[PDB]
Amino acid sequence: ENPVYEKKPKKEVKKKRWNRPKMSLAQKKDRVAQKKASFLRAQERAAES
RNA sequence: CCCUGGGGGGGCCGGGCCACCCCUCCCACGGCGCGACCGCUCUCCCAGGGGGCGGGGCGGACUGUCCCCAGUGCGCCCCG
Repeated sequence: ENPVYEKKPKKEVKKKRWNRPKMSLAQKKDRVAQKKASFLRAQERAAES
Protein backbone atom coordinates (compact mmCIF):
# COMPACT_ATOMS: atom_id res chain seq x y z
CA GLU A 1 0.00 0.00 0.00
CA ASN A 2 3.00 2.35 -0.04
CA PRO A 3 5.88 1.45 -2.42
CA VAL A 4 6.52 4.99 -3.68
CA TYR A 5 10.04 5.48 -2.18
CA GLU A 6 10.14 9.06 -1.06
CA LYS A 7 13.69 10.38 -0.88
CA LYS A 8 15.61 12.35 1.73
CA PRO A 9 16.43 15.76 0.18
CA LYS A 10 20.19 15.03 0.26
CA LYS A 11 21.63 18.48 0.70
CA GLU A 12 22.71 19.18 4.33
CA VAL A 13 26.48 19.74 3.68
CA LYS A 14 28.98 21.48 1.36
CA LYS A 15 32.59 20.34 1.92
CA LYS A 16 35.17 18.95 -0.52
CA ARG A 17 38.55 17.44 0.49
CA TRP A 18 39.29 13.77 1.29
CA ASN A 19 42.10 12.24 -0.81
CA ARG A 20 45.30 13.21 -2.58
CA PRO A 21 45.57 15.02 -5.90
CA LYS A 22 47.86 13.77 -8.62
CA MET A 23 51.16 15.64 -8.47
CA SER A 24 52.26 17.53 -11.56
CA LEU A 25 55.27 17.21 -13.86
CA ALA A 26 57.40 19.99 -12.38
CA GLN A 27 56.73 18.68 -8.87
CA LYS A 28 57.98 15.15 -9.56
CA LYS A 29 60.76 16.15 -11.95
CA ASP A 30 62.13 18.35 -9.17
CA ARG A 31 61.64 15.49 -6.72
CA VAL A 32 64.21 13.57 -8.78
CA ALA A 33 67.10 16.06 -8.58
CA GLN A 34 66.26 16.69 -4.92
CA LYS A 35 67.11 13.02 -4.42
CA LYS A 36 70.11 13.32 -6.74
CA ALA A 37 71.42 16.16 -4.57
CA SER A 38 70.78 14.32 -1.31
CA PHE A 39 72.65 11.28 -2.64
CA LEU A 40 75.76 13.24 -3.63
CA ARG A 41 75.87 15.10 -0.32
CA ALA A 42 76.27 11.79 1.52
CA GLN A 43 78.66 10.53 -1.15
CA GLU A 44 80.89 13.61 -1.05
CA ARG A 45 80.75 14.85 2.56
CA ALA A 46 80.01 11.58 4.40
CA ALA A 47 82.95 9.85 2.64
CA GLU A 48 85.49 12.71 2.73
CA SER A 49 85.14 13.20 6.50
C1' C B 1 41.13 78.63 -98.76
C1' C B 2 44.02 76.45 -102.70
C1' C B 3 44.67 73.91 -108.15
C1' U B 4 42.44 74.00 -112.98
C1' G B 5 32.73 71.90 -116.32
C1' G B 6 36.67 69.20 -113.11
C1' G B 7 40.20 68.68 -108.34
C1' G B 8 42.13 69.24 -103.07
C1' G B 9 41.29 70.92 -98.18
C1' G B 10 39.34 74.29 -93.65
C1' G B 11 35.02 74.25 -91.56
C1' C B 12 29.63 75.62 -89.24
C1' C B 13 27.35 74.68 -81.87
C1' G B 14 26.06 73.50 -78.04
C1' G B 15 26.44 69.14 -74.15
C1' G B 16 28.82 66.74 -70.42
C1' C B 17 32.80 63.49 -69.27
C1' C B 18 37.74 59.18 -69.50
C1' A B 19 40.00 63.15 -68.13
C1' C B 20 44.17 67.87 -69.07
C1' C B 21 46.72 72.07 -63.88
C1' C B 22 44.48 74.24 -58.94
C1' C B 23 40.59 72.81 -53.59
C1' U B 24 37.04 67.53 -51.60
C1' C B 25 34.34 62.24 -49.91
C1' C B 26 34.02 56.51 -49.39
C1' C B 27 36.41 52.06 -50.23
C1' A B 28 40.38 48.13 -51.79
C1' C B 29 45.59 47.20 -50.93
C1' G B 30 50.50 48.03 -48.60
C1' G B 31 53.79 50.21 -44.87
C1' C B 32 54.91 52.80 -39.98
C1' G B 33 53.07 54.48 -35.23
C1' C B 34 48.90 54.39 -31.28
C1' G B 35 44.62 52.71 -28.21
C1' A B 36 41.83 48.97 -25.80
C1' C B 37 39.89 43.55 -25.84
C1' C B 38 41.02 38.18 -26.37
C1' G B 39 44.71 34.26 -26.38
C1' C B 40 49.88 32.55 -25.18
C1' U B 41 53.96 32.37 -22.19
C1' C B 42 58.43 33.54 -20.31
C1' U B 43 62.83 37.06 -22.37
C1' C B 44 64.83 42.24 -21.18
C1' C B 45 65.17 41.69 -15.60
C1' C B 46 66.99 40.83 -10.57
C1' A B 47 68.88 39.02 -5.35
C1' G B 48 80.43 36.08 -15.77
C1' G B 49 78.02 32.16 -12.94
C1' G B 50 73.47 32.17 -11.08
C1' G B 51 68.39 33.12 -9.84
C1' G B 52 61.94 33.91 -11.81
C1' C B 53 57.45 36.92 -13.66
C1' G B 54 57.77 38.64 -8.99
C1' G B 55 55.75 40.34 -4.25
C1' G B 56 51.93 39.85 -0.63
C1' G B 57 47.56 37.50 1.27
C1' C B 58 43.36 33.54 2.19
C1' G B 59 45.66 29.58 1.76
C1' G B 60 46.01 24.44 0.85
C1' A B 61 48.56 20.18 -0.48
C1' C B 62 53.41 18.11 -1.27
C1' U B 63 58.66 16.88 -1.56
C1' G B 64 64.48 15.33 1.02
C1' U B 65 70.29 7.22 1.19
C1' C B 66 66.76 12.83 5.65
C1' C B 67 72.21 20.28 4.06
C1' C B 68 65.37 20.69 9.01
C1' C B 69 66.23 23.49 6.63
C1' A B 70 65.46 23.86 1.72
C1' G B 71 62.34 23.03 -2.56
C1' U B 72 57.76 22.41 -6.02
C1' G B 73 52.89 22.76 -8.02
C1' C B 74 47.66 24.46 -7.84
C1' G B 75 43.04 27.78 -6.49
C1' C B 76 41.89 32.96 -5.62
C1' C B 77 43.15 38.73 -5.28
C1' C B 78 46.20 42.69 -7.06
C1' C B 79 50.52 45.20 -10.15
C1' G B 80 54.88 43.97 -13.86
